[PDB]
Amino acid sequence: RRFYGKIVIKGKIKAVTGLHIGSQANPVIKDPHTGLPYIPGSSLKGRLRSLFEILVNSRLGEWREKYPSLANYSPGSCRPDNQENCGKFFNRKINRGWIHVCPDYETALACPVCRLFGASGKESNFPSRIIVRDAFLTKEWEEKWRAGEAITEAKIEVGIDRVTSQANPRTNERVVAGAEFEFEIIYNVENTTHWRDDIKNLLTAMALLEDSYLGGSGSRGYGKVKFIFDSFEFRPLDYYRTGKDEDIVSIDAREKSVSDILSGFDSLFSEVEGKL
Amino acid sequence: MDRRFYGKIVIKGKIKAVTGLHIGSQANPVIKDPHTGLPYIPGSSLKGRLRSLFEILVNSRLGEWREKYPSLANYSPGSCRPDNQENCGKFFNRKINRGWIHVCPDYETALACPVCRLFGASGKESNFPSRIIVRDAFLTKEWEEKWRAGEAITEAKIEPRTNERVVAGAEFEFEIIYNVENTTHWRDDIKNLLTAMALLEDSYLGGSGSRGYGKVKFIFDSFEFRPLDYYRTGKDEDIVSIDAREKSVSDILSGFDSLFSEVEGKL
Amino acid sequence: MTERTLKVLSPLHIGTGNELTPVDIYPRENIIHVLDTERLVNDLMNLGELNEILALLKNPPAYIWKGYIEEFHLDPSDYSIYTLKIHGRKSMQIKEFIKLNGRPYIPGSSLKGAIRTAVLYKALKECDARAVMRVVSKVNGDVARDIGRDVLDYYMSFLSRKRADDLLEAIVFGMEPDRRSKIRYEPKRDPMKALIVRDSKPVGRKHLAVYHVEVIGNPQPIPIWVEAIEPGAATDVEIHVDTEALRLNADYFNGLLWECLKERGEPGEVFEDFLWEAVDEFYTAVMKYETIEVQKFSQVRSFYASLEDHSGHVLRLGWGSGWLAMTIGLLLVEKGYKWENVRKKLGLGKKGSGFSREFPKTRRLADGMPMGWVVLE
Amino acid sequence: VDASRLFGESPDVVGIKKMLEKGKQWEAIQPYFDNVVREAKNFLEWSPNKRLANAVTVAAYLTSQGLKTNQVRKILDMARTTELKVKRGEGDIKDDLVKMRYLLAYTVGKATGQSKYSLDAFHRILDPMLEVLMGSPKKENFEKFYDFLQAVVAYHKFFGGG
RNA sequence: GUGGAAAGGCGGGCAGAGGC
RNA sequence: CCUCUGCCCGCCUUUCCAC
Ligand SMILES: [Zn+2]
Ligand SMILES: [Zn+2]
Repeated sequence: RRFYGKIVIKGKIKAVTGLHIGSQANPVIKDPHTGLPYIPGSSLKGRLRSLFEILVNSRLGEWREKYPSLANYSPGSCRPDNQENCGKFFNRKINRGWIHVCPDYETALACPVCRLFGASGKESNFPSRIIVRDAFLTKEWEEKWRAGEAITEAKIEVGIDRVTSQANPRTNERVVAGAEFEFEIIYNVENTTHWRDDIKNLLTAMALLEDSYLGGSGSRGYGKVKFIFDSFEFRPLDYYRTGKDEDIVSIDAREKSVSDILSGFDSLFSEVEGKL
Repeated sequence: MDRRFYGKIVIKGKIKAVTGLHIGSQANPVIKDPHTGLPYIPGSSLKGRLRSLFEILVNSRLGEWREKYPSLANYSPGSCRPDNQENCGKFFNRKINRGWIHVCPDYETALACPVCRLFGASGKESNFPSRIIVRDAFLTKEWEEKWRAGEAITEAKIEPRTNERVVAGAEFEFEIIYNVENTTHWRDDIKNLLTAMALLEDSYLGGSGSRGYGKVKFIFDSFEFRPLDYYRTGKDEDIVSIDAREKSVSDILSGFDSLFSEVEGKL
Repeated sequence: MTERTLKVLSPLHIGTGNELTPVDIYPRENIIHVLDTERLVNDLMNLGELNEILALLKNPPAYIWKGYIEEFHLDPSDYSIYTLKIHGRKSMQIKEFIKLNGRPYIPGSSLKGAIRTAVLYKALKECDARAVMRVVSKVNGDVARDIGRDVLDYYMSFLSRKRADDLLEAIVFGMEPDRRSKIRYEPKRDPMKALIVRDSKPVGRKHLAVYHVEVIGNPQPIPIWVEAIEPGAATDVEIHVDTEALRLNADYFNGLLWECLKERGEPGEVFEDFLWEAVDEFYTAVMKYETIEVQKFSQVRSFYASLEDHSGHVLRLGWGSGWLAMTIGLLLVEKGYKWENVRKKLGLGKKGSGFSREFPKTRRLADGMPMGWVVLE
Repeated sequence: VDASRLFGESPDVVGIKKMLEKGKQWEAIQPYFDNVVREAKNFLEWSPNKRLANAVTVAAYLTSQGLKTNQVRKILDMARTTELKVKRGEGDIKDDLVKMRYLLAYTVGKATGQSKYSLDAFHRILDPMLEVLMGSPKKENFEKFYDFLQAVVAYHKFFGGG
């Protein structure tokens, strides 16, 4: 479907405070062979999609011209009226929770949200344009697990009656703070008009996650994840056709998500703008 | 129904352990980072004692605030230890195992509770998410260097038993983030938050405390607003309300809306 | 009130369970010095070994093991206290004071445990006709406290590490539901969980000195070396009662102390006023009791007659406060034979039993001053 | 029972707990290992479970004696801070090993009275190994003591100490 | 011309109460 | 170093298939 190229973003997710992404004495999820923790791709994609739908919901007025089909929603959840595709923004009842998923391919081509994360509706659906891989540990932290150090902790938290001061403690496992991860996000350039927007929106939602939390408790301190990029390479359609290493590389080993979202958006991606 | 976003008021600063500081775990060790072996105040343990003191503040004032914050027509000041109901006319209406806590049972009751809109509610069916997030606060940079060079960061205090305590004078870094989800009531939620911190400077933090293990004292460095425009553009164009030599008993004091005139300028 | 400052009227030793071995000390003058072994040992390497690890473990004839640094080196000390007495032939173990950064402070757990003894004394004075109605609720053992007849006259025969005060703290502070015994303590039921005392500001190096505590009561007196805050040092401490924590617990407190507060008025309002009237009635009563015994040293009585006409609240702390000042047993003097069989039951003298001087024989006073007096106001 | 049930590796780890909770039987059976450990001046001369087997005999040689914990901890809570600086922090802990041997010399010079042969049981066995850390790295040849560090601590609680 | 497309294991919870 | 506490409450699949 008009495939042009794939933009790959590789960076290190870093846990400044102890990450906890559970399973159901409260385990963080683990590889069933190595036993080392990991961050899923369902759990990182959907935390970016979540924080960004709350972002668009506040801006259903300013964005009606840059994004068409955003004038059909009024900001809110369609939870009060148990009908899907009413006039609100959060309009698909998945099971009990209401999520913005656009109803139709020709509207989801014009939403800022459903164009990047995709949508499902009768009479076809829009496949996502990103692939959020699972974020395993880096090899420096395998080789601290090989070295015999800890890699998860067991934290004990208590709830307290405020009048009697009676304590009833519970324990959460969480990954040790400091653990470096390794992510990869593979955008799919299906249109060449909106590829800058979908990358600026993917970096907007990554900047929300650096002041929100990823996974677990977070309001009590479990998030505080930090994104550290390495390199963004755009793979052209001809590169696959031949397998010759002939692809643009935007190199930024030490940059934030706010130092790359607008500081270098046109200064680093200028060579990606050229080749389309 | 209708969760929005406008920005994130970020309160940074530095906690001063004026007296020795003991937040234990399981010869009675204070929790430390497993990686660096150094103590810290958890955000779980700081958000609780900020909520322990504020609910008791609201517990004594349930009559004269039900016109400013409605849905306090549900509550009469008390508890539910006398009779096992999860929800009656009493303020402490959460079983929470053997000790009761105040949690409104729904989104829209907690949307007008001044407590559960700030620290966050929980409920069967609909539930309300928290608006402050409290990171775990570690040691500062200059007390790393005192650990690098052999200055004591801990001490054993024989009480016949030993309560270990983080040695007094030590400082920790604490970051508090408030989520502006509705522009009409952000002023109260910043005032109700600093109200909860003024109570902590008179109460204690962790451990016994009635034997003097508390006297925690905040030292502010920066308020920052961070509007929605900041997330879209990486430029540092956000409001920086410096209060660097101010005290929590002076920011919330008259001197508040002089500090918070520039948050108005974005709305 | 907040920041209720104190002063110090006698030597005051808050122990930390640590002594200074003579390898830590070398007194060049009448002043003494605390050498830094970690820095001095690592500073005496440049001139060179395994000899330091052999000699310090050997502990030969102390003097030469600290004066051997004088050869081609000098001046490695930490705190440099003063001796303030006619002693120190090293042969001593200076007990050290509790310090947070090498700086002496008063711990708040030690000033609360002195108020708790004063408050426990006031509760057993006023509360046997009312002490049964406290244990009438969910205890069922007040009939034994009624048939004996003022729960003290039963507790002398009830007993007839050490958990001797287990029932008496469970009657005056915290009635539990049930146990394998009759009743037990519940920390959740206590008015003293509303009493907040905090660690004081640090005192200072200038007010700290070594002392020479002589034990009197035997024909051969023994000396103990110790360091203590000199009399005349004044620091500031803040004590307050959180009245909001009493209003929430008006139905949950079950003890004789709570039945001393409902008779002075509102029980969540007079607890701070009851608190100091308990202080100046335990500690003035132990102040007058020590004017009976004259076995000390003369000048000791001239200290006790001068403790009067002194404004503020007078109380004991520390290490030299004897068995009379740490214990209910000031009130257990008037029993006599009801406590005489029990004091041998508990035991006392060792190396059988002390007959006529069972409890009060030892007096630990520093330089002719009865040590451990701190006056709040 | 004297040098009959007790053998090299794991014969009497479970049966000697009742005998230590005796006087003349442990005064001669445990004296041979406390001399062989003195003859074990090379610390990493045991890659098998010989250390953990000798840890029971040394803790039985420390069972009938005192071994107060407040003198134990500071020597061994300094042994962790050396290890905490191994984790990409430092590579030369030469200046602290002189202070490490000084704390054991300060310990045997302070505990006077009925605790002489207790702390001299402590002073006997470790000084063959406390010379080894000076001319040796940390990534090997220290960590094997750090296992035998707590090996003697734990069984000493198991035979009835503390 | 892919047993596919869309789908945050999370919301709330002071390791504390007395113990010199 | 002693005395009570040592996980609760939920959703547990929803929706799309052009005769
Ligand atoms: Zn959409
Ligand atoms: Zn509420």
